[PDB]
Formats: sequence, structure tokens, C-alpha cells
Amino acid sequence: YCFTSSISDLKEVPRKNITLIRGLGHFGEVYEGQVSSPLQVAVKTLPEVCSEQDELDFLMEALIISKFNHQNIVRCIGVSLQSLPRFILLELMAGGDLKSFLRETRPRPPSSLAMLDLLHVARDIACGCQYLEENHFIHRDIAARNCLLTCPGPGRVAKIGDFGMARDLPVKWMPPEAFMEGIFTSKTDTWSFGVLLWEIFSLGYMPYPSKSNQEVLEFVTSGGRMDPPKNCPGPVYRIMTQCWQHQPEDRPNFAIILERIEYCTQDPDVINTALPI
Ligand SMILES: Cc1cc(-n2cc(C(=O)N3CCOCC3)c3ccc(N[C@@H](C)c4ccc(F)cn4)nc32)n[nH]1
Repeated sequence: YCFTSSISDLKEVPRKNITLIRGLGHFGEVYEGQVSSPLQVAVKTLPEVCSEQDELDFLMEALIISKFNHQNIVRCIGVSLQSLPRFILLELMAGGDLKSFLRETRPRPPSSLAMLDLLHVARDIACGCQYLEENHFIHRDIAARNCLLTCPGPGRVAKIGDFGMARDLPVKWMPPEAFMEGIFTSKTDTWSFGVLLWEIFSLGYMPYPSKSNQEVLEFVTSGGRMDPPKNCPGPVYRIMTQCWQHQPEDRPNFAIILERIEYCTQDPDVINTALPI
């Protein structure tokens, strides 16, 4: 991997200074841990019962995440490969994953989130995606499940937190030239971000709600697109549909998406819109 970089360059942190407090999620388990005054981290694990391709998949991920340097991308604190099971030390973000956060902070009788908060989450991810595109990296799995938040209160920062699909399928998140032709460019991530925008403004709904995979395949290929989420404003939905243009030569880059997300923030008719319950 190059971004130029070898396993040489990672920070090998000894297993003696690592222990795992609690489990967080699961391919392969992921826990919360401590290191060293104590440092709080997230620990991704390679199960010791594994094959050869699993090994060069696990480290692959380690060098890729370690080569990034961006505030909207999960930091790699350290690495523990010389002790079985091999670890990847990652930035711990107390806000949890994005899909859970929106479904759990969904307003209910209360005034949990306003629309300005979700525009910030979308721009946080859009700025991280701009960093990937500028450095010619294609993610291939821009979804709400792979996004994390530093904290739950105001001032939260969203960050892309996983690179599982970027090894070297999420039908509902991929453009036609992806699932039918196997082509992947920076415009493939533009389509997925548009689906992510829909996840954000629907507050965690599953895209194409009652459609299975092949239904989405034939629906998207024939020109069909999703309806706006409940109470979604005009300028926001137009960003989703511009991301879902059939020809990738007409979808916008992440510099243009960032500008349009900025303008909706500068629109009182957008940020004063009430979220449903
Ligand atoms: C790399 C990383 C993960 C992470 N993390 C923080 C959780 C959390 O809920 N916390 C609240 C209580 O305090 C502790 C923090 C959390 C929950 C599930 C999870 N699942 C894994 C598979 C995952 C990985 C990447 C991704 F984008 C989504 N999910 N990861 C979680 N922080 N940093």
C-alpha cells in the first residue's frame, strides 16, 4: 500500500500495555480498551482462527488507516501484530456509530436534533470524502453503519471509521456502473454519499425500505430513485438526486457537494424546518 508505506512504518505497541474492557461490535470482534496515564482506545481484532487472506486483509486495513491524516477520518493510535490475536488500535469515539445514533436520537415526546445538526454530520463526512478523493482513494462503502461520532452532544464530529469493503455487496449504496460493470471511481463514492444523505435525513431508515437487492438493481437501472425523507427540504434533496445521476460524468465532486451543503446551512428556510416524530 502507498499513499511508499510498509508494515515497517506502523506503531507496534506491545501487548503488555493493552487490555480490553468491554465488547463493542463485530467481520471479527471489536472491543473498547486501554493502553499505556491510561489512554482510551478502540481495538479491532483478527480472530486467531483465520486463513492466510484474512491476515493480509487485516494488516492491509492497518497500513491504509495509518496513512490517513484528516480530522474527519478515524485516527490509528497503534498496532499489535506480533502478539496473537493481532490488534489494530483505533480512535475511540464516544458517540457510537451513525446509524444507531440517528435511530436512537430520533425525536419523541424530545427536542433532540434539529436539521442544522444533521447538515453538520453530512458535511463532516463530505469533507472526509473530499480528502479521500483528493488523495485518489476510493472507499466503496460510504454508509451510515461505517460512520462514527466523537460525542453525542452538540459539537459532535462525524468521521469515517471503517475500510472493510476497500480491501481491494452493498447493492443499495452503489451506482449502476458499480454493481453491473464493476467500475469504481471517485464518482462511485459520490453516489454512495447521496444514499448516505438519505440515511441521515431519514434518521436511520434502511434505504429502499421494502425493496430487496435485485428490486433495487432493476429499480435504479431503469431510472428510479428514492423519494425524499419525511420533512426533507428542497435544496437537500436536490443534492441527493444530483449524486444519483446515472452517468458518473454528471455527478458532482466532493468540493461541489461541500459548497451546496454549506449553502443549505446558510438557508433559514432549511435549518428552521422541523424534524418529524
Ligand atoms: C473504530 C471505533 C469503533 C468505535 N465504536 C465506539 C462505539 C460506542 O458505541 N461507544 C459508546 C460507549 O463508549 C465507547 C464508544 C462503538 C459501537 C460499535 C462499534 N462497532 C464497530 C464494528 C464499528 C467500527 C467502525 C464503524 F464505523 C462502526 N462500527 N464501534 C464502536 N469507535 N472507534
